[PDB]
Amino acid sequence: MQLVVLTDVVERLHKNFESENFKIIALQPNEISFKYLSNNDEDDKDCTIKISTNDDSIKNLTVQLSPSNPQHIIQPFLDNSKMDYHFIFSYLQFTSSLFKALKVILNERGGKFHESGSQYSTMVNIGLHNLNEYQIVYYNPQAGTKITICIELKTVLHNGRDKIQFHIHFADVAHITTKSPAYPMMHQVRNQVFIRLGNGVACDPSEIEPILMEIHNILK
Amino acid sequence: MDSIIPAGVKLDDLQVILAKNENETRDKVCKQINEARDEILPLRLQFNEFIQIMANIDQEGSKQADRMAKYLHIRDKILQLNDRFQTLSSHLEALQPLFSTVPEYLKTAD
Amino acid sequence: YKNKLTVCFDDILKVGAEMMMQQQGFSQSQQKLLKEKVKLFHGILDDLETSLSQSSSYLETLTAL
Amino acid sequence: FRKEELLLKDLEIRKLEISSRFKHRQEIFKDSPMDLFMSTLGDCLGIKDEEMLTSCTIPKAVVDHINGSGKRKPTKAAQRARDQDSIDISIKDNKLVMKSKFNKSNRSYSI
Amino acid sequence: HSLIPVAKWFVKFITYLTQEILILINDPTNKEYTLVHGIFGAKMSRTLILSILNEIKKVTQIVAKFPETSYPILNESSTFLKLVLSESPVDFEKFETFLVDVNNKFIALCEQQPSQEREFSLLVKAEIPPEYAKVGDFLLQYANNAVISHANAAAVYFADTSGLKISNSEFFNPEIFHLLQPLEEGLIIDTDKLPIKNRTSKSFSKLLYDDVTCDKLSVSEISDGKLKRCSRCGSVTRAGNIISSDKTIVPTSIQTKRWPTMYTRLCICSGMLFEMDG
Repeated sequence: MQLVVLTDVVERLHKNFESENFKIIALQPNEISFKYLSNNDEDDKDCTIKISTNDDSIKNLTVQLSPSNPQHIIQPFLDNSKMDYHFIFSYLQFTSSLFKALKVILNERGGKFHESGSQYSTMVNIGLHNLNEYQIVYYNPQAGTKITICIELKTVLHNGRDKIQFHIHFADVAHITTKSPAYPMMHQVRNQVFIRLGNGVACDPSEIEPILMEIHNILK
Repeated sequence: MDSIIPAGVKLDDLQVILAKNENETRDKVCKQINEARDEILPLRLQFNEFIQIMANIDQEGSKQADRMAKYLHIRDKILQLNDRFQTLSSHLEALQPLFSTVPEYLKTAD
Repeated sequence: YKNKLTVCFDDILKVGAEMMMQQQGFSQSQQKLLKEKVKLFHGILDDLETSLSQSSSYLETLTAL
Repeated sequence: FRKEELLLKDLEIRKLEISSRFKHRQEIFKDSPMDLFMSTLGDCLGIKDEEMLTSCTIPKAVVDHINGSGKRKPTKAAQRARDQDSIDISIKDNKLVMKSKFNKSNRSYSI
Repeated sequence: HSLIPVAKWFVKFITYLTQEILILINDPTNKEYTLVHGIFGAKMSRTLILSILNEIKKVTQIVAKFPETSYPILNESSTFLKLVLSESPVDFEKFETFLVDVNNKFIALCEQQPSQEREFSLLVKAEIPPEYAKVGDFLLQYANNAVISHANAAAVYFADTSGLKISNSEFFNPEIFHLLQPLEEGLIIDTDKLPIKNRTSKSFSKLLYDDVTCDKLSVSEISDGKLKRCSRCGSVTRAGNIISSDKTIVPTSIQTKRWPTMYTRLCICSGMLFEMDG
């Protein structure tokens, strides 16, 4: 029964995770160690799935994520929410590129001593509300300024069909006037970016990772 | 409860006091900040659960006693919400003397 | 921050007070008021968490130094 | 066609009763947002005031004055005021009483 | 009261065209969204909506001038009519000036160069001839600053305008929305060749929304067999029949002959309406 349910899970994943980075590292009766991201390490499991089997099927499929994997910040929300496993896999495949982009962003600041006295006053950390949105705010204690970038999952009607796209935009609170000392960089981002309707930027996940770096190119 | 850090004492005197006693107060404040960090998340989780309950009020209701049970449950929920607010207020006021040195240090370093 | 957490949970009931007053459909103004109230509650919770982390880190660095 | 006339009259009486109800409620329990919320929500459900529970205790001065049966006699002006109001209001043992004056049946307030 | 469900589709319609304005600005080379050009190009439609907005103002002014006073409980329908106009995501006055300015600009262009095919193009072709490529650029640039400046840009883009029943793909069920036989066999199809689940008129179309009063169809109205289908456009409507008490202002057994009785035998597209088989 354990093997049959594992085979069913693997078949469903193959149906839902058709990507060139999908691979299984270690197979265990009680846990799953498979790699679906672009992590170079062979034995590092990007996603860990614990197997809790019952007389007929798996009781619960708990998703565990490696600390090196940037996706570990969503672990408590996955743990406390009993959502469909297929839906969880769909969300993971839909947001893997976003996770890679934010991994690059956080590793830019997380680099070790490069023998440069460029002690930047801006620190990048991830703000979290729920599974529907992921938020990034730039902490500057020296200048006393904030740079909030919210990424929500909003549905938009497209050719008689509703689609979900990443809504990368500045919050409605960001009605920053020209008088702010840090306003130059928000204004530059607005001028050079603001599918753009003036405030929001809806993007295809297959194309979020270059455009976010285009936003991050100004940031870096 | 216990006032390890006296009120009105200067920062340097607190440094001298902290330098000794083998860091029992350091252990206590580390435990307090750890439990505050481990309490931050469950408050968010249960608050989202309360929002979900409020939004789904028009579902799974067919008997009047069901409303009695559900609304007694929610009133109890906000009961432990106010209790937890009081507990976190106590936690922050316990660390209030410790945080009181930060404004003085910042203004002296200015 | 002590007053903000008290008023925010008092205001979310205050924001709803007019919502069930008409109940005693839904107005879009009240719905967006509730949305901004809950999102600001989450934001101030995150800000307080960040402030606590920064204060803690200052604590260890000053104790070490 | 007296049926529709009495339905509409009952609806108007209900709306004015609800108006007096919330204008009195917002001031009697102004200090407790919890109590106001739970009271108005239970009355939206249709719960009699004698069954629901209160977390806080109200002062006894308002109870003594609203009835006047104590040492201080009720004011004749207060008598006229309570006559002109559409709802008979009184508190018995830290709990008020609410009863419809036109329909004695179990008027369900549920939505 | 019965006009309220119609007004919901009336507001839901004007939002769809305004939504396409924002989309077309970013990518003007998309040929799949050329329908937006023809709608504004139609000359009587701009006047027709203005007349609708005129009588809407007249009705509201008359209702304000002559409100219901004997029974306050009956004022809900009158009050709701005022509320739905004010609570609309886009102001009607700003949208009223939008179509008015288009008419004047499209009249002076006729005097600049005489042409009669443009009248056909703006009404039927829903396209602009290549010789008038400069005219197409004017619609994209001017529409952004005219009305959108007074509305919420973020809200209209994400607004739920789906279910308008405009395209044919969302009229018939997806099982049968395809060619079934080769052109050699002809265009008319015998019923016996249809799929077993698709051999009845009930499975031909989406029986979810109404087409005359623009109201949602409940389970009771679906199952009573008193609804009608148009043999021409596939529309489904329960017009010409007494409405249930739950759809009235107050639940009652009084039977009232409502305006749907105009379309008892003739559909909206001049087609015939027949009792839907169960």
